[PDB]
Amino acid sequence: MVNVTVAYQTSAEPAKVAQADNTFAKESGATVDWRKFDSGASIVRALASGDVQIGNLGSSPLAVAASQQVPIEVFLLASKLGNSEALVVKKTISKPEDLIGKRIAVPFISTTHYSLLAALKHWGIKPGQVEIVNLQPPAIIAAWQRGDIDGAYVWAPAVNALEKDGKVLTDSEQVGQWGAPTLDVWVVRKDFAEKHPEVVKAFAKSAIDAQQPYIANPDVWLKQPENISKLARLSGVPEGDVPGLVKGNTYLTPQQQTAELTGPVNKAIIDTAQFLKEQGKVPAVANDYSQYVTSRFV
Repeated sequence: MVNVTVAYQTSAEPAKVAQADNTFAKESGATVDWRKFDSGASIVRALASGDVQIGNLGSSPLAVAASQQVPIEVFLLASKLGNSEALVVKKTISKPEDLIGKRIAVPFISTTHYSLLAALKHWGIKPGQVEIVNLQPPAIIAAWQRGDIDGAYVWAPAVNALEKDGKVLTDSEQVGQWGAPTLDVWVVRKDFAEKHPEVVKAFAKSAIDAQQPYIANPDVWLKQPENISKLARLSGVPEGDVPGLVKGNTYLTPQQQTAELTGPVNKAIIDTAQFLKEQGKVPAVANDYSQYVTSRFV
């Protein structure tokens, strides 16, 4: 009997159908404790302490973890992040320079913290000119409802809660085009990968398999009602928001997973770590992160 704790996050993406279906548990034979985390920083800490063995990390928490030499490896990609996450601001904030003096929330060292700093740099705004406050997404929603913040760079469900009365100022598809793309990945502790490699392979298989029908034909996948309801439930968004969220990322074929895990992801960590160091968020970085990536489970 194998027990495994999987840290998941509130993305509405096609592999959530496998989570809802319990496919990984059924195919691996393991007892799977799916634990929801509000953002990636707390997942890194749980990975490091051993409380979580498989976790969904954004590329920015990944880079932080790898620079701290946490013994984890990316073993597949969840998605390439696009306008599924966005900077949403009070409607009176109409142009980037209106952000100066305003109070903008992000979860600390998340992909949207990283994307905010990259967007500010692109706009020629020093980060200190904005009151960047660190809040978890549920607290961001509550702070927005009470008018205590002027905006936030967030993912689902907070991005959809805020956009209902706010304005999108930029998004992570644009920030990627500017030269600061972000990724969503799955990582595994070394000791778990050593003891239970077939369980790790089963996890990767269940996620990759679940995304392929969407990749093959997004519109056909999105009109299957059970695909939409499973994503709405696990992410916490209304069903009407799911299609735009799903189409706000791109996903990988098995061939693309192997290709990405053999070079591109390493380069992504190198570059993400470097920008985080320039923004003063990590003290030291490396010129190579090949220890933190593997294709052997796909």
